[PDB]
Amino acid sequence: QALLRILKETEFKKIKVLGSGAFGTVYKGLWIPEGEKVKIPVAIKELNKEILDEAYVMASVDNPGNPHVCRLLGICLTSTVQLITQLMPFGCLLDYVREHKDNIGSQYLLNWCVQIAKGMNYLEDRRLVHRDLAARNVLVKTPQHVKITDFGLAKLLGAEEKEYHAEGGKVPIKWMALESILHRIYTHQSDVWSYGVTVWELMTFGSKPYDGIPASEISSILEKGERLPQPPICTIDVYMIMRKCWMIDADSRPKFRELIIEFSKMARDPQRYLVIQGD
Amino acid sequence: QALLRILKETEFKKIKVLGSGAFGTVYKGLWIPEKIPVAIKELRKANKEILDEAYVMASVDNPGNPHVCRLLGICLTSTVQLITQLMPFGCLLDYVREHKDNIGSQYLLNWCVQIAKGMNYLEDRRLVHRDLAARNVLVKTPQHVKITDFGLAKLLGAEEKEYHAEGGKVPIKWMALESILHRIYTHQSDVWSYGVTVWELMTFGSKPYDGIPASEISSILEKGERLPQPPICTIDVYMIMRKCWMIDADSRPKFRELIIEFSKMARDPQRYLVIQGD
Ligand SMILES: *CCC(=O)Nc1cc(Nc2ncc(C(=O)OC(C)C)c(-c3cn(C)c4ccccc34)n2)c(OC)cc1N(C)CCN(C)C
Ligand SMILES: *CCC(=O)Nc1cc(Nc2ncc(C(=O)OC(C)C)c(-c3cn(C)c4ccccc34)n2)c(OC)cc1N(C)CCN(C)C
Repeated sequence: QALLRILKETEFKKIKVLGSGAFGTVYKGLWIPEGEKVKIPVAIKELNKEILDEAYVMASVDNPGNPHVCRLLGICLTSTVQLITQLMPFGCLLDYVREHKDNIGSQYLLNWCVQIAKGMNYLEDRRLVHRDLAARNVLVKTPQHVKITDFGLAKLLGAEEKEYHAEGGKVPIKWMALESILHRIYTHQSDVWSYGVTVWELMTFGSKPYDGIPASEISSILEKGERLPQPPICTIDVYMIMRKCWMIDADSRPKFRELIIEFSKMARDPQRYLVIQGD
Repeated sequence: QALLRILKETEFKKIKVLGSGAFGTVYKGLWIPEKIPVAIKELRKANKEILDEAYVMASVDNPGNPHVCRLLGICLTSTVQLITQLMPFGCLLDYVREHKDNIGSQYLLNWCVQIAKGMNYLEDRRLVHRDLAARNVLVKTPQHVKITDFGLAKLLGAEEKEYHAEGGKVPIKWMALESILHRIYTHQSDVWSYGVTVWELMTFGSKPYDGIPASEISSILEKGERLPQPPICTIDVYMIMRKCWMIDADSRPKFRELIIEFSKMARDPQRYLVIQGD
């Protein structure tokens, strides 16, 4: 059962903004849980029922949870409902690879790939479809430990549902499976597609997929059989997995469970699968 | 609207290097169509950026403004070269260092008017410079200065109000707080930079936050510390700069207000700037 802890607005403080958009504002804050004497660094999101949906989804997958998925800590009931979450202090992986591009060994890159798969596999075990997997939404607790984040679009599938039919826009395209782009169908297999783009982002140390290409042409370009180029550091074995994730046939794409295994093999001998200058 | 002139590379030669770095190399040059002194930028991703810089310079060329360096055209060769007008006296950052002791307040405040006039034209043209600084203001005559270096400039779409960066590299000590924290950029973020630039002119070319590393500036600013009042500045002048450095972007002066204010001060230079020898 989904069980949301309600926090009092006197329990926690916003220290500073981390990011903002029309998705709302995310602050770093500190939280003293009532009846404890310690400060907990936390992230706080505020802007309406979308936020409650988000909270519900996060709490549905809380038990028994996974170390590679961000946990909801609770919610607060002000004018606007606020999401209180764990804080990943090193920021998103997108920005981390761009900033430390020249220090990132092959061990770390394949390690992140495994964790992301581990996290998404758990989500799938819990019948959750994320719908917004990307490197911007993989956050760094420590360089050695990353976590999937941003459940704003995430959906839970019922017992006899295999897909989710979406209604409307507000979806990032260059990360979307073709059948999501054309039919607004989303499944575990569509999240696999996104996982491919994500690994791509990591392997290019944070290049913008389909750069310069307008979003209006992507379904066209993908239908014609164009995909993201092989990253320089990637042996052909690595780039093959990515390519599998972008197959037209959803069921032909790898399953997160396989991805865990495959990347675990590679991470067990990283210099054999990625060629990075300085390893 | 925007037009790009392509010029015959064989019509000119690089006479000497004016300066260079990781941004590429600028030379003095001479264009002989069929003699015009010119300045020439080339480099060693980077190739796309120099075309972006050309596009942006071309996008604001008509009608242009006297206080904005115009793109004359591009040359093709192995790599794209940007041909600009040449400012024969160099950047203002240097000029106020090398003439510390012989600058009428009339000149100093005039330059602040012209800088603002150029920035306001850019703003009308929906361009955010992103790199305003004393180094990026060049002197054509003592009476004529121009904004330069569109290496980072960005245009806004008809219903965009801000530009969101990909991080990269940026001059932190000239940047608005919302640019350091959230890497947002607006005309009002340029107003911050203008503040710092005027600061550098008033201090005859001092290094802003000289000594502090760049990693610690956003803290100083968050706390509410700013650059010190310069010796030659009355309080009216310093108040102007300080308004540029306000946390609330929409509470900074607009370039149109800076033109008005500094023109007023220019009409009576000694009242606003105390300079020994005037
Ligand atoms: C890529 C930008 C980024 O993520 N930047 C960033 C992020 C964070 N930490 C953090 N920790 C948790 C959460 C989270 O799960 O928030 C829930 C929704 C309340 C977030 C976060 C989630 N979303 C959707 C965000 C959007 C924008 C910004 C953050 C989030 N973020 C920190 O913690 C210190 C810093 C940080 N930095 C410093 C900004 C850019 N650097 C990467 C350079
Ligand atoms: C402070 C450095 C400086 O600007 N020095 C300098 C500048 C110039 N003239 C000049 N004229 C035009 C341009 C220009 O618009 O170049 C475009 C991008 C092609 C430039 C110039 C532009 N950038 C970005 C530069 C970077 C470094 C150097 C110059 C530019 N510069 C001249 O022409 C006389 C001389 C000059 N001096 C010789 C260098 C130092 N003295 C001022 C002390």
